[PDB]
Order: sequence, then structure tokens, then C-alpha cells
Amino acid sequence: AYTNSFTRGVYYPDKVFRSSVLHSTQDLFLPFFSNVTWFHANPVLPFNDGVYFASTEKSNIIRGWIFGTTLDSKTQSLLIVNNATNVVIKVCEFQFCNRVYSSANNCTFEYVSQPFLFKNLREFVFKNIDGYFKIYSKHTPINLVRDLPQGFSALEPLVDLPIGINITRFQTLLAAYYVGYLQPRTFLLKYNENGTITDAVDCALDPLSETKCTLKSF
Amino acid sequence: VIWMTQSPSSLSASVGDRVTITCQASQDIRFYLNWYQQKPGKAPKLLISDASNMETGVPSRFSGSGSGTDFTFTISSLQPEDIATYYCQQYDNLPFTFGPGTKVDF
Amino acid sequence: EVQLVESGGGVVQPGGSLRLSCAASGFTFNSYGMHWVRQAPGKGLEWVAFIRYDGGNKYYADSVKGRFTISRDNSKNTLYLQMKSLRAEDTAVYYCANLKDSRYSGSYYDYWGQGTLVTVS
Ligand SMILES: *[C@@H]1O[C@H](CO)[C@@H](O)[C@H](O)[C@H]1NC(C)=O
Ligand SMILES: *[C@@H]1O[C@H](CO)[C@@H](O)[C@H](O)[C@H]1NC(C)=O
Ligand SMILES: *[C@@H]1O[C@H](CO)[C@@H](O)[C@H](O)[C@H]1NC(C)=O
Ligand SMILES: *[C@@H]1O[C@H](CO)[C@@H](O)[C@H](O)[C@H]1NC(C)=O
Ligand SMILES: *[C@@H]1O[C@H](CO)[C@@H](O)[C@H](O)[C@H]1NC(C)=O
Repeated sequence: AYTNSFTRGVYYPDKVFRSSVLHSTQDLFLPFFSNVTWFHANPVLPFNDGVYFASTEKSNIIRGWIFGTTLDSKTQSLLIVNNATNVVIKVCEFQFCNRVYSSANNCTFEYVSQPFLFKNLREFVFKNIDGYFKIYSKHTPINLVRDLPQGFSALEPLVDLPIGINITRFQTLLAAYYVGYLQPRTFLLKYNENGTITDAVDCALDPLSETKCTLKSF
Repeated sequence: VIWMTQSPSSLSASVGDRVTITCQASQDIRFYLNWYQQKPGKAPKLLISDASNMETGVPSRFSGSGSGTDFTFTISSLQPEDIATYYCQQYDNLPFTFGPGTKVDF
Repeated sequence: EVQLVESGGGVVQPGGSLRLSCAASGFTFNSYGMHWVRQAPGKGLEWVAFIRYDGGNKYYADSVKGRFTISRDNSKNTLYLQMKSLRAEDTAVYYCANLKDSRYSGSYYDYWGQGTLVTVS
């Protein structure tokens, strides 16, 4: 099953403040109107160059994610788990079960912060570049039942973790979600007077978008 | 390119016998080795990944272990349905390579 | 049900060319990298080529490098292999496959097609 990410998965590409300007950036983005896999639940998926993840399920249903390679005790793995009061992020040679793991030896990284998670849609972007695991997120109300919403909303930086490991595969920890993949695309991003991205053009979507990017206009 | 070698190229075994197949890499491939089982006229089936991780649906009589250059595939008790050619494959780096193939018969 | 169906095999002359295709269904084709593997009559398995999920990066075996080209169309869920300057040594059954690989493709599942025979004579 597939759904249409009409204009979803756009995030602030850097930490530079901009306002009242159209900025052209080359980065890993979810291509506009791409096919996003619609999962019900819970398989192990490839990470590729980065992952777009979205769900409308409650915080007590989707607990977190595991990122790594062999996802066993042979290598370092990244475990992100939320609970009622906090979020715990660890990198260890975990031996996962089937409450998530039986052992966590050779730990190299630990981080603790506030929780990451008519309905409410939660969107995340996971990137792993030069040893840094970058997470972007957005939380927005939604009135849809069988698909992704239309409209534009940019995702903000949530955390940037100096974990220093390679990620090739990942799995969602459950107690109904969408998965897409990022590609190297050129986007024209529109910043309003408050420095908020309110729109975007995918310069490689169609002839009209190409024209808009060329002329730097919407 | 990593050269893959297997030994024996062929072995005979009865039902209930223990069968061991050796696979050796010319380079240290850590634990990035797959084991396949192929029967005549069919595509290869994966039995073991990451040197020693068993695939789902694979009988408990199958096992494997090893690290670096020397790996072993074992059938603790050969069954009539285990008559096949076994291959080892490394995916530590590209190009990927398969070993010669070890033929097991009665 | 996951399926991979090879087609486009047949008999060609030495120095000629043949294009194979593999129709994929039952799985998220555009999320996985894909491999071609060939097996000559009476011989073992030989890896031929690999393509990433976006079709961007391509890798070949030294024995076919410069003669074979790998490509994919993610809108048709179809994998292709274009073989030029075919030699007698290229006679083999060609398979498309998703090989379990924790380092490069990130595939957690292993899938194979039935294979298609290419004869050079
Ligand atoms: C999405 O999948 C449909 C088939 O369900 C296909 O017709 C369409 O072209 C695909 N779109 C993209 C961007 O791949
Ligand atoms: C959440 O995890 C933290 C760290 O392990 C722990 O101190 C806290 O008590 C947990 N919250 C609940 C409700 O268990
Ligand atoms: C922890 O991992 C490092 C590799 O990053 C390794 O060198 C060290 O020996 C490990 N420590 C233990 C107790 O296993
Ligand atoms: C920018 O922020 C001001 C409040 O300082 C608000 O009134 C205005 O509507 C915002 N502009 C946009 C486009 O949201
Ligand atoms: C992670 O592994 C991939 C394997 O395809 C490699 O290309 C990439 O450079 C590695 N990244 C790091 C930081 O080692």
C-alpha cells in the first residue's frame, strides 16, 4: 500500500536565519508527490540515505526506533525509546528481545531529554551524516483518516547526536505508519517575514517547477 | 576482489551424519558472510546471514560460525531433504563474490 | 506474495547484444537495491551487478565491467540489464535478486526470481 506525500518532509536545511527571501538549496529531501509506503502493525526496513517517518498513532503505541546494521550484539546500535516523562537515547552492542533488549554491553553514547512524541500527525526525518544523527520533527493536528494531509509545514531540528556509527537498517518499536526515503534534490524555499518556511518548489518535479526555480519565483 | 574458497568440493554423507563445510576468504571479511543452499533447477535459498544468524523458517539442525577468514557451515544431522549444493558469499565489499560450491550427496 | 520475474532471454550471436528485464511485485521495490547474478551450466554462482534504490550508483563485476549496464525504472517496478558485446563465456542463467546485505543495500530479506537463460552462439 502507498500514499502520496504531496508536499511533506521538508525541513530547515541549516541553522542560518533568513527572512522575506527565496533560497535555493541542494540537500536530501523527500521528492514531491513521491510514493510513501503505508505500513500496518512490523518489518525491518533499509535506511538508505535517510528516512521520512510519519504516524497518527498515540505516543503509547509507537515507542521509538532502532537504527543500526546487523541489529544484534555484534555491532553498535542506536536505540531511541520514549516513555511518559522522558526520551532515552543510547548506543550500545544491544541484544534485542523478540522491555526492548536483554543486554546492553559496550555502551559508547547516552543522552536524555524531554519526550519526542480528530488526530495529531507526527512527522520525523532521520539523517546520518559524518557521524551525526540528525533528527527533525513537527507535530500538527489532522482531520484525515486514510492518507497524508495536503499543505506545507516545515520540520524543525530536534536533536543532533554525535554517535559516530553507520546505519543501514532500522525498525519501529511498537507497544499504522508511513515510510519514505530522501533523495538529493534541489528545492526553492520561501521564507516569510518571521523566517518561517511557508512554501517550497521541487525543481525536478515538472517543467512548471523548473521554470519557477529558474526565475526564482512562485 | 576477495577470493572465496570452499572445502571439500564434494562430500558424501548418510542420514543422521554430521556434515561440515569450510569456507575461507583471502581477506578478513569480519562476519559478513552468507550461506546459500541450491537444488537443481531452482534459485539459491539463504540459510545463514552475518556468519551465524539463522534465517526464519530454517531448521534448527543448521548452524554456522566463524570470523575473519575462516568460516564453518554445519548440519548436525543430515536429512534426505538436505541434499544440495552449498555456497558461501561475502558482502564485506564490492564486487560481491560466491565460493566454488560444495556438493553434498548420499 | 513476493515475486521477481525475469524475461528477455533467448539466443544471440557473439558480438551481439541482449536486454533483460525483471518485473518486481509484492514488495517495496523502490526502497531496495537490486542485484544481478548469473549461473553458467554446470557452474557455481557469479555476481554480475548492483544498483542502489534511486538508481543513482552502479557497480559491476570486473568480468562484465564496460560491457554490461544496469538500470531501473521505479515507476514500473522493473529492473533492467543491458548486455553488449556478448561472448560465448556469457552463456548463463540470469537471475534478478534482492540479496540480504547488512552493509550496502540494507535489505533484511532475500528474494530471487526463477532465472532466464541467455545463450551466445
Ligand atoms: C506511484 O505508484 C503508482 C502506482 O500505484 C504509479 O502509477 C505512480 O507513477 C508512482 N509515482 C511515483 C512518483 O513513483
Ligand atoms: C523514563 O526513563 C527514565 C530514564 O530511564 C526514567 O528515569 C523514568 O522514570 C522513566 N519514566 C517512567 C514513567 O518510567
Ligand atoms: C567497547 O567498544 C570498543 C570499540 O569502539 C572496543 O575497543 C572496546 O574493547 C569495547 N569494550 C568492551 C568492554 O567490550
Ligand atoms: C509574523 O509574526 C507576527 C507576530 O510578530 C504575526 O502577526 C504575523 O502574522 C506573522 N507572519 C506570518 C506570515 O505568519
Ligand atoms: C556508511 O556505510 C556506507 C556503505 O554504503 C558508506 O558508503 C558510508 O560512507 C559510511 N558512512 C560513514 C560515516 O562511515
